[PDB]
Formats: sequence, structure tokens, C-alpha cells
Amino acid sequence: KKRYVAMVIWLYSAFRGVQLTYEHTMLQKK
Repeated sequence: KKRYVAMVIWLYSAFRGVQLTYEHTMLQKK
């Protein structure tokens, strides 16, 4: 298991599934 990565993974997996993926239409495929 990770610690420094498993603790920040939230931010590393939030700016992607809530920005470029949040759109789900425009930013989705672009």
C-alpha cells in the first residue's frame, strides 16, 4: 500500500474526474 501517494491521490484524481470529465460532453471528448 502507498502512503504519500494514497494520501494525495484524492487531489490527483479530483482535477480529472471533476474537470475534463465533469463536463461529460464538451470537455469530455473536446
